[PDB]
Amino acid sequence: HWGYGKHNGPEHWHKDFPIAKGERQSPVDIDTHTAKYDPSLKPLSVSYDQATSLRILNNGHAFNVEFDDSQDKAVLKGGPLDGTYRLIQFHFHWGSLDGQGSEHTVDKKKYAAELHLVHWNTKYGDFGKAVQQPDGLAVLGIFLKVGSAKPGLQKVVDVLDSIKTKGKSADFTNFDPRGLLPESLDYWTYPGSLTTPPLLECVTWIVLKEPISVSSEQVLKFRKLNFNGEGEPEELMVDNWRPAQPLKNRQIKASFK
Ligand SMILES: [Zn+2]
Repeated sequence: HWGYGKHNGPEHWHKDFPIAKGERQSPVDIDTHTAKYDPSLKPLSVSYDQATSLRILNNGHAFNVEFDDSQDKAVLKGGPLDGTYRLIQFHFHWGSLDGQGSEHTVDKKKYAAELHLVHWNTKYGDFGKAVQQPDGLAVLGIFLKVGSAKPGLQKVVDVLDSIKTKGKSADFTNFDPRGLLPESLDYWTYPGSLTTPPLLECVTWIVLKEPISVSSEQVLKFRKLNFNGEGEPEELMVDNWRPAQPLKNRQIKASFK
């Protein structure tokens, strides 16, 4: 099945998911001189105070933190969105070395990792129907550079040991996603897709201009995870990012001058 190896990585994905070569694929590079400020954009509203995290899981590709979405407890609205989107899970993409790991880039600059908070449009009722609509999902992407440690990331780092291999999960309650945001909520936005198969075109991306910093010690622990299952030959979970795709007919908008 797909993955990030030589034989089943991103340049093979199109054979099983032809949308890989579609018109609205992600990630892309953000060319800051071709992006345009849009005064019509509103400030993002992140309301995560009643978030209820439930579990963390290694899915062989990656680790996801899952949240209860059976109600409007942790939502995103405003920004370029119409309506309310509920938080369902977050996960990261990272590299084997600090000079790579992000999926988006800025002026071709790569960051060490990138966090994706995934949300779906509650007009559609459940996540499964959201992924059949052009405005079904919203993903908030945050870059990570290596520097100072991020206190709010430490509880995640500390449970990784227990979901080392594919299929392992651990109870992960009362984690507050607010500890992962940067100081500013200025952003870029563009219509795209999920970045792992099935690659569905259902996403309004909101990529925050300010990165968060993590320590070298924190990122190191993500690289000790495994793509394989328990009792199989060890393959470290590193470089699980997809290379930038063609912008094609799309415009990137910025919320800031
Ligand atoms: Zn992602």
